[PDB]
Amino acid sequence: EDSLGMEVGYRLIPMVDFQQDGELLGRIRSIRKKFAQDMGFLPPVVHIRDNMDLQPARYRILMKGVEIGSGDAYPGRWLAINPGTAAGTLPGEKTVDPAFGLDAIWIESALKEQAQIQGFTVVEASTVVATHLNHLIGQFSAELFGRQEAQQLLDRVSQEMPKLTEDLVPGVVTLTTLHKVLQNLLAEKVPIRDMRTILETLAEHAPLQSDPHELTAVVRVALGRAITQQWFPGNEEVQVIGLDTALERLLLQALQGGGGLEPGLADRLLAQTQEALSRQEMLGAPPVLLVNHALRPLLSRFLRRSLPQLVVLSNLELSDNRHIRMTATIG
Amino acid sequence: SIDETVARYKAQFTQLDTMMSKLNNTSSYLTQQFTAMNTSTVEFINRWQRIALLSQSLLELAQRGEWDLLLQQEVSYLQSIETVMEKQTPPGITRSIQDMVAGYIKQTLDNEQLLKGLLQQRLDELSSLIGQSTRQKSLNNAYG
Repeated sequence: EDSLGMEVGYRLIPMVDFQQDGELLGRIRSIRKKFAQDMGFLPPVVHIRDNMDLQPARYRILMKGVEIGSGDAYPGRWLAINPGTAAGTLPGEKTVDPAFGLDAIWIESALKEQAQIQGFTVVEASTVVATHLNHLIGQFSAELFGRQEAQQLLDRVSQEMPKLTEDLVPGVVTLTTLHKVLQNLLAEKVPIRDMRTILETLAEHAPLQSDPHELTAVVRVALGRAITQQWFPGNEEVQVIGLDTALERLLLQALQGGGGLEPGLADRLLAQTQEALSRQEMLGAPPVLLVNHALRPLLSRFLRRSLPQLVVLSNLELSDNRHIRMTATIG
Repeated sequence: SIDETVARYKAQFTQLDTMMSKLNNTSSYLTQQFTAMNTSTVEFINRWQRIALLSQSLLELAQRGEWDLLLQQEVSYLQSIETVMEKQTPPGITRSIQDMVAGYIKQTLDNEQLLKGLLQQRLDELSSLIGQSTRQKSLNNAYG
């Protein structure tokens, strides 16, 4: 079916109609526009379709026909989101915010200012659906970047810098290999904007390496200035989570065939990591875990499977001029 | 401007934590000078009364939440203790004036034990405020 689709009930029709309100269409266009300039690729168009059989205020979001999210939206009302610090309760339909799962209440338009004073974040109905749609796009950035968009991006960059793309595909790397490398970049929220450095460093390591996972690692170090500034913008103190030195050598030994740890120690590794995100949060520091380069792909695939908000960077990617301090420890 | 207010929370956290460390440097100096007490006579009561009064000022500012003014009075409170360090006890100490000062020195100790207890709970509150403000920043970026 369609790559990105959204079905809506009849009460949401005005929100998706150029003949009247249509606040969603402008927001969806802005979502796809900023997503193309931030992450470096244009996401598929969103096919919006009315469904009078659906509930009046219900909407659905589908990816290749599979439902990836539902929810409600009431155009005349506001959603009062409780981030954990709000006080009291407000009359309305109690629900859950679609982005973070927090407790929320759909309040009448006459309670917006009272909600704000009580500590709620009040969000309009069209933004609730747009934010939910924008949230899922970022969550499935790697999936929405299929092989078609890989060829589409290649031809787009083959006209800007023809000398780099001509000698590359399919000579040193095939279209399948370049696609898998770019998928690994979007899978960890690193943008593929700088196609020069990606393809330049690909041509230097392709004749010696044909493994997509290995080529991805080299590319991330080539993109180290962008990866550093993405989570540590400016020139101040870099505050990262680290591994206990005893744990780092235990993990290096397990990969080197010296002996792995008990499966129960893995459960503590997940728990201690989640506690490290909370301790890092209390300090106002980014939720990034700095590990040895040999351990980065393993812990990235392992921790982010349960805690996707975690960012795993290698020591070879951070700029050598920054002042690094380990503010939290796992182990 | 959540990013600007978090910076203020971090700056006040380190300033209050530095004061809570210098609070222990003066807690050892006052406890030892307290046990050492168990015309120039007038300018000896005032040197120990200015310490007991400034420690009262810090405790009142801590109870009333005037943390910015509490950090301005820390300087004068530290200058006043060094004035007692430079000038020793006069030779003419009566049993009545020595034990009257011993009540003023004991007043600053009980004022610092409550001040440190309040200076600590502000650090505990600032850590919550920084954590809540960064979680609130994630909400504003998603819906903004």
